[PDB]
Amino acid sequence: VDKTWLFGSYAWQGNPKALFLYMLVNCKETHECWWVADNEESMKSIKKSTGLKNITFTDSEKAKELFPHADVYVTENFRESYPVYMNENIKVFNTWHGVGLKHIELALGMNSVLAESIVRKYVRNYDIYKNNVLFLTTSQAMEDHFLEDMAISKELIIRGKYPRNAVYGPNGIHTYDINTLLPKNKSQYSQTILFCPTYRIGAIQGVLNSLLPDFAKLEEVCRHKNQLFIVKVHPFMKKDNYFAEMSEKYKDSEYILFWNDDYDIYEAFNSIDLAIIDYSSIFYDLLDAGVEKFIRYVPDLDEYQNDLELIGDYADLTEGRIVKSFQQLLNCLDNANIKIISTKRKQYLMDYFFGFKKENKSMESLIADVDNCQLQPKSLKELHTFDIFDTLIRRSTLRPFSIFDYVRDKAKASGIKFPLALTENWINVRNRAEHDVRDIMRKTTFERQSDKIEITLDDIYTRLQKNLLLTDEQTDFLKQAEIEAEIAHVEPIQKRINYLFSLKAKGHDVAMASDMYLPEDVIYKMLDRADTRLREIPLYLSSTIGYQKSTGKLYQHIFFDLDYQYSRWTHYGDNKHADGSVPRRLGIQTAVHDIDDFIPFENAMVNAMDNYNRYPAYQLATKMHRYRTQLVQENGFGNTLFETKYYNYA
Amino acid sequence: YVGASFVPYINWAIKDAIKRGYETIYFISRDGHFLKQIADKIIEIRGYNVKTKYIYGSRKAWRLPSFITKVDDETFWQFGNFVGMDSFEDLVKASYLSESELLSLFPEFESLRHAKHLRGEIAENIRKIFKNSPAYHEKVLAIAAEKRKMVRQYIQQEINPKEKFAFVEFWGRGYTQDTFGRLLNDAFGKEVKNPFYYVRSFTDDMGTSVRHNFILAPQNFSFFEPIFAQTPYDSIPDYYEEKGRIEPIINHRDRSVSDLISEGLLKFTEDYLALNTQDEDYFDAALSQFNYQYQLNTPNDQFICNVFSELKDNIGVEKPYAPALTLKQLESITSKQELDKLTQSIPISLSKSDVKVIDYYNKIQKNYNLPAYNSTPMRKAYAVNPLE
Amino acid sequence: QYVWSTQVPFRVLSLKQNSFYLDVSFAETTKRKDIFLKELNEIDVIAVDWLKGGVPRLLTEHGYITAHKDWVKKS
Ligand SMILES: [Zn+2]
Repeated sequence: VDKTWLFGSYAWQGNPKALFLYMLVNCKETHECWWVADNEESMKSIKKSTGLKNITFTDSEKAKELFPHADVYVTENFRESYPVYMNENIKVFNTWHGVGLKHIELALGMNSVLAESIVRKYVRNYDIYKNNVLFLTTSQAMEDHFLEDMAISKELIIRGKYPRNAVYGPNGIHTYDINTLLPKNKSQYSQTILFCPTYRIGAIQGVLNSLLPDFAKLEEVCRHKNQLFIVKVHPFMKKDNYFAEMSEKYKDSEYILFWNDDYDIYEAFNSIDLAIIDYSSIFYDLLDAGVEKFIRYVPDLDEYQNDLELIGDYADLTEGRIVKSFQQLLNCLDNANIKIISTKRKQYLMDYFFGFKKENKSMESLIADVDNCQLQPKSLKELHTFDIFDTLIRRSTLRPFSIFDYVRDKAKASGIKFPLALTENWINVRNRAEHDVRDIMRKTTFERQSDKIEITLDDIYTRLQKNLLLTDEQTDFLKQAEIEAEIAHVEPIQKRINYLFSLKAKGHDVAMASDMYLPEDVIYKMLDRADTRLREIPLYLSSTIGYQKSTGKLYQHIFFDLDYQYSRWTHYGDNKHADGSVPRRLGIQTAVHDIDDFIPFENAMVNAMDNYNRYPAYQLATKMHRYRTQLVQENGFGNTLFETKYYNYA
Repeated sequence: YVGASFVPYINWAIKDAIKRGYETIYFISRDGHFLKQIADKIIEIRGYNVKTKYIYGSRKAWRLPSFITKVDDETFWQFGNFVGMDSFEDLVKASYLSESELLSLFPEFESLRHAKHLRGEIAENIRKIFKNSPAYHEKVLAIAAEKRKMVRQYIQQEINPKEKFAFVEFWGRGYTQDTFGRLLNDAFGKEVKNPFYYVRSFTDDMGTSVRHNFILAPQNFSFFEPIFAQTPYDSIPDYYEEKGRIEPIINHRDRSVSDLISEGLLKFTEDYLALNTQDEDYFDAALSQFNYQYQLNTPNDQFICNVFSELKDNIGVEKPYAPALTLKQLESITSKQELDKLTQSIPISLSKSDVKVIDYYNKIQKNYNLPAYNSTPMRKAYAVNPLE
Repeated sequence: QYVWSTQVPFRVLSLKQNSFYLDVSFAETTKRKDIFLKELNEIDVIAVDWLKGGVPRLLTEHGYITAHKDWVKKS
């Protein structure tokens, strides 16, 4: 053998499985084909059900042997993880899991319920996606749609047929005998009907209950007509207890069969005489498998089409007699001869969706287009985002509350009379007001019709002024004092700034992502006072955007705002959660360092002071911290020398 | 305890209202009984120039009529009327329609009988389908315009609009105030500024609703609802008319608890306005900060355990707020829902329960996914033994 | 017992099989399990980040590694 192909997916299904079987049969001499399951039990199940021996599992020593020098990796999805030992030049043949007219992948955007998973996938594996994925397209319309919705290379497209819709034909491949699953042989029914409902938005009754409320009358009708009614629901619909109830009720039913999902229904497409479909892509699959009788059981047409935004018109790009009521569905099943799709109509739909099928395509043609493909990759840039406070810059008094102390110390001395509660208790007053505004934002997402929950300095001081009945003079004095103090206490963390600029000089993209309420111009003034160069670096400030790193939303906003083209994303920060856990959940490499902090003597010194003496104590404690920092991690002194010097000093 | 909780706040509010120029302060039903008693005592002693009046009302008596030209989308939100449904009766009641009047609109709803719990995504879909029906909107609007007659007349007869007035509550989101401001505008036919005094509220000023907050911190004061539920009559369900005059429906309760509570509160008002303070506003702020932080984070306190948590609260029958727990009661739970049914404060209830009960709760919590108990049993401090 | 330099970057040899950590804490949850620094391989150290307690961590393009002299060695 010369070439090596592995096939992977989360289940024994799809074009991966179809092509795997077809190659182990009709390509035993030119290719060595293996199927990598996700775990051991999956391999055991496949081997027990099929008897094949070319089945391994992920991270197996056989897999660690095959992946490093394989030739193709076939998949039905943009996998969430790829083997770290996968060869550099492998060809990821992504034979998608269906065609249709619904948006997918990057097109789902930041509002999608699946945003975090998409961001994780792409941040992790963008290099692979862009330089090693050969995406299978079936028509020019579908090719354009997929290229719009995904980040695939137009040069690596593969045009052809869906292996799962053309391999299990009458004389084709079958891993199981269909008659072993049916109460009677297929020939002993007048007609085989396949019910393929999708999962809906939401309804009081389960999808199956809304679509099939009375299974008893359905069985009566199907017995009258000697029809085999095969119920195949979306996996999410099976969680309903009504599904299990009606499944166990009709376990031995001769005319109602709840399809067992351990068997690939695609293998049985050639045995389906009628298909009751709604909004599932499988319809098109059926159309590609030769099925010609269709019933569109779409009672909730105006709750799905009016809701979702599609690329085309459902009624125009689908087929089947329209039906919107259970009673009319039964009337049709009893007294109706559903006619085959008109030749012109089938030509229309088949062009639109599987046009490239007319180019004399074949399985071997697909394998040839794959093998003869050439990877011409491009080296991609990396992304390096940086937290600001206590990462790129720090405070000359270390602790944030020192600032407030400073501000308080100015108020009481300005000559402007303030309320005692405000002066003496400024720390608690202001910090608790900030947290109050934050809770207000979090609790007013409906009233504001927005999920952004970040506050601004103006919000904090508005709360304070409107509920402490303060004059504009007092409020402006305090706010400007805080701003000027934050600016005047800035110090650079020079090593990380210089590392950021070395990265930028290497050609990488760098940016700043900070959670802070201060306005953007104040942040830029602080940065400029730390290092002027920093004024030229992109900035993602939460106050400006409304999303935060703590919730991970600011990272999603960065991903969808930039023309994300990076092979790696690294974020440098001090927060074990905002700058660590959360970004890691989004597939981002994190470098989380420790924040500056006092030790027992310095802390006790600061905690022992009242209002008059707390700020100079912050100054002296921070000088002690700077001294021990310099001694240990600048001068490189030993333990005894450092301890002697620090004692003698402090 | 209750004096520190209530009297400093009402002193702050009265002084702030005198400062803002308010001539009249209205105290709203239930929460305003004890608070108006306190305010009257403060005004008597300090000789302040400000009138106090009492107004009967509630969320139930004010929400439906407030739908002047539209049904609030909040009705279909996470904190709307369809939140907390447990049975079909709950759904029909939260719908404002009759059972048959409801099933006429939504025959699909006929399948909702005996639901066990009408919460979760089921309730989400229910709220959606309610929001999607214009017929429902217009029928609710008709019912609201009919029930609004008596409420408008009550407002017109009880509230002098030509004055500079304010309202004094204790805690809330601020949505009740918004509906009441809509009713005010409809009753006086103009943009009527209604300011509410709270201890705290979450929402900002919206429209004519103004909100003056005592404490500016993210604390939740629903904690003190048990006390106000000792007011000697139920929440006002609606109004009625007699002698050509509008009156609130008042179904009374026993007066013992509220009698003693008012005794204590007025003793505290006298003893609190008698303190030699250098700055009274700052002592208000300081005693309030300390007292709230104490009562909100001290579940093993003697008196928060033996008195407060024992107060009956319908929330719906007269059951304690956070009673002690027995071993078999915990043997009967498997979720946090079943335990919330037993108490409104797991920490306080556990601090009152036997050591074996606490140990059993610890044994079962990690699995049943119950909150972690991070307190110790309550130790009495004074009258530490039975005095009999 | 700690290998580090004030002058970054600098090359280090992995004496033993060294793991990568995405947090100076070296907590189990932050340890990468997809890849490690192979024994007898060299790697550039681009930063030295110190815990609050005064312990250095050597940052590489793949994450943090230890500075303990039994596990890394200046080239
Ligand atoms: Zn930071």
